Formats: sequence, structure tokens, C-alpha cells
Amino acid sequence: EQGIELEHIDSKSEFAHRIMLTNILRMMGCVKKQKSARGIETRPAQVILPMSPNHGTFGGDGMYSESKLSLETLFNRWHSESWANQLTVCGAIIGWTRGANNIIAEGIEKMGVRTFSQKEMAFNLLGLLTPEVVELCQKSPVMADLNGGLQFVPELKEFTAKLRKELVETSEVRKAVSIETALEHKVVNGNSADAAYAQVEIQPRANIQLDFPELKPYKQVKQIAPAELEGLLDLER
Amino acid sequence: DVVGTLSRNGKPVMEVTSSFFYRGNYTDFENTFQKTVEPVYQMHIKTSKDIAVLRSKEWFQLDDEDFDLLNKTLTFETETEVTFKNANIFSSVKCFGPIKVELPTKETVEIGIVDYEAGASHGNPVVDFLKR
Amino acid sequence: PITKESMDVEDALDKDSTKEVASLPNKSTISKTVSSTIPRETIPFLHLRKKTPAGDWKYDRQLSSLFLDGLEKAAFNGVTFKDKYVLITGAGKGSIGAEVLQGLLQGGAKVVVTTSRFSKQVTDYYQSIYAKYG
Repeated sequence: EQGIELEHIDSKSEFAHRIMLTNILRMMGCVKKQKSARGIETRPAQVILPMSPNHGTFGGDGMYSESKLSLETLFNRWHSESWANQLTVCGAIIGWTRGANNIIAEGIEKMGVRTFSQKEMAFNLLGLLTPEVVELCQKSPVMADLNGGLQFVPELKEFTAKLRKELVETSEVRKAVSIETALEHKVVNGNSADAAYAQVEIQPRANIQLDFPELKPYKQVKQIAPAELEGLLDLER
Repeated sequence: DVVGTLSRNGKPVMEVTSSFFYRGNYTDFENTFQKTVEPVYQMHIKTSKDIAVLRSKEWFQLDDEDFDLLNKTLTFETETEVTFKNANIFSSVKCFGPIKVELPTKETVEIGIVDYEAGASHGNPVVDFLKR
Repeated sequence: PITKESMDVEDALDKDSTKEVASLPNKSTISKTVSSTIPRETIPFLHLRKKTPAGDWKYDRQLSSLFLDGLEKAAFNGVTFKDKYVLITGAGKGSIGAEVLQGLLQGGAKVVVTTSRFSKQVTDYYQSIYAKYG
């Protein structure tokens, strides 16, 4: 959900909400029902719910804020509902992962915050499948903040906006000055100045070879066959 | 083209401008020249890239380098002396004049200079700047 | 220092892969835990929260320390997911899931991966991922 505000919430948003909240609940629900139906009790399923630190902060991401907020209920509802035996909850507050916002990521790292590559955050999650954390999660629901101290930034939105504005305006200005020095250079020195600096490109033509076998020098090929082979075989057979 | 300035009681009254033509073949580019007094141009500095543009312009020299141009109208009392080499190539171009600002009193005061000088020029950069 | 509220190991990465490979099967022995090196009244980048009896989730040093020791053991020694049956969704190429999956398969677990764009490219991509990492 990108650029859907509070007045724009519509069919797409509702579907997104149904993927990221409702059907996830239905999945756990159905896993409980299959475990319970076979009497599974010494083998609960460790669900790692992807929580977010952003709760209607950035805005214009439809019902992605309420989808990732509402899964917090699972931490409480582990105790007030009877499925606690079959499921264990590992809510992971997911920090900044890279690879639209990738340009400014270096910019936020100046603020003593860590943004992860996909492989760093994956390794972090796999942390939460280590035997010790599993055993931990079998006692109580676990929150794991892998935010990398980003939450410390006061009102992050305007700071990301300011970074975007400074990189985009530096880009634009350099582009404008690079065009609007070259143009006046072209007027001053004429087109004949940068006509000889305009170079010809030699586009390839297809040259379909019959790819005959390559015939090595006799010295080389003699070192593949042994000594006795020479004059040995009837070449007619 | 010759400029006749007629004056009464010291003050100029009328300007008499005449353009004359010798027919034939004149390859006299040594003593060929162009001494036009370029029209003044106002430049309104609203945006932050505009002062970035004028500071990126080499020929824009100021009396005080720190002078804020934000929300200012800058006039250029600029005139151009060109010596010719060919019918189009200009052997040397000297486009210069005082850059003034409209003060809040709407009096004009000199705050900078255009001192553009170049050799084998095919035109003036300042004129191309101005038509865009 | 924003998070502030109020070891050297000799290898040959990028210079000799051969000796680095020679030291892979050697279970590295961690005398000193990086959890015990966490600066006092400074919260780590990765940490765990414990639920306060008032009803809030605040940083706990003991659990965070245990998790980061786990992470340190995985980094040095490696982690195995043997005898794990896992379901993963939205693990298409370039997403986080894909890199988690690569983890599990390198770990040797049984995994089911869902795909919402089931085609030849996606099948083949998963095949190549399982041949490389499985």
C-alpha cells in the first residue's frame, strides 16, 4: 500500500488487511484445529509474527499500520484463549531493511541507527529459531526488537522527508547546472567544438560461423596421445 | 549603423539612428567590430536555485561576495564590444557592465559587475542565458 | 550513543579462502560472551523486551543477552534447524522470506514455501535455490 491516505481506504486496502491480519489469524486457527484433532501437546508451532515499529507514522500506506498493530493482541490472547499449548508467538519488530527508500539509508546511518541488508535481517530472524529462543518462547510470548535503535529518532517522518528533499534538490541543481553550463559552452564554442567530440559507434553485424573443430599445433596434440599410437592403427578402419 | 546623439542645453533631445550599406565584397574583418549597448534585463530572485544559477555564472562578480540576493530585482547596464575574425566567428567578445539592485526606496545602486572576456566566440553566453 | 538512555579473531576472508575453509569444521570456543560486553545503560541494536506487569514491553538485559549469545554462537559455530517442519509465505525472489528460506535450507530443515505468482520462472528460481543451499 503506497500513497493511500485515510480518505482513500478502498477495495485494495481491505484485501491487504485480509492478507496481513485476518487470514493469518485463520491460519493459526486452522493449525490449532489440526494439532488438537490429532492431540498434539509436546510440539507447539513457533509463529514469528512480523510486527512493525511504524504505527501510522509515515502515513499514506492504507491499512498496513492497523494490520501490523492488531497482531500485538496475539501476545495477550496467548493467555485468555486455549490454543497456548499448540502455538508460541515471536513478534519481531522489523527494523529498516534495504533492497524506494534505499537512497537515504546511508543518511539515517549518520544518526547512529543501523539499517540491515536482506541477509543481515534474515540471519537475525534465524536467531529466533535457535533452540534457546524456541525453549524461551515455549514459556511466554517473546517480543524481539530488531529495529537497530531507529525508534530513538524523534518523529522520523520529517527526518526522512528532509533527507529526500536534500538529495533530490542536490540532484536537480547539479542536473540544471550541468545542462545550463554545457548549453552556453555550445553557444560560445559553436556545435563544431563538440561535433568532433561526438564519436561514431560501430554496432555489431551477425557473422554466422560453421564452428569447425579447432586444430591444435602438432606439438600440443602429440602430448595427449601416447608414444606407441603413432603408425599403430589402420586409419582405413 | 551609426548613432547620432543630438543635445539642447546639454540634455539629449532626440537620437538619430541611420543604417547604411556598401554593395560589393568586404573581407575587412580586422577593422570590423560591433559596439552595441546591450539592453538592461531584470532578474527576480524568488527560488534558491536562481541565486545558485547566478553564483554558478563565472562573469557575475560582486562588490561584497556575501550579499544576499533573495527577493531582489538585479539589473545589468551591460554593453558588448566584439572584434570579428570571420562572418560568424567573433575574434574576441568583451561583455561588461555594472549589476545593480532595485533598493526598497526604488533607487539603483551598483553591487556587482559583469566582466565577461573571451577569444574565438561564436556568440555571447549571457545573451543565450537571457533568451531562456 | 543515540540508544544510550538515562573481541579480535584472526581469519583470512578476502585474502585466503583455503585456510578459512580449513577452519570451518572447527567448533569455535566462546570464552567471553559479547552479551556481557553490552554497555551499561545502553540498549543494543538487536534486543528482546519483557512484558511489565503494568502492561508495557520494556527492554530486558537477561533475555536480550541470551538471544545475542545465541546469535554469536550461530555466527561463529553455525546453527542447525534439523527436525523442523516450517511454513513460509511471501518468500519470492528479493523479499526477506527468500533469504530466511536460504537460511532454513542451509540449516537442513523441511520447509513449505507458498508462491502467489506460481509460474516457470518462480519454480525454476526455487529449484536453483534448493540445489545451491539445500
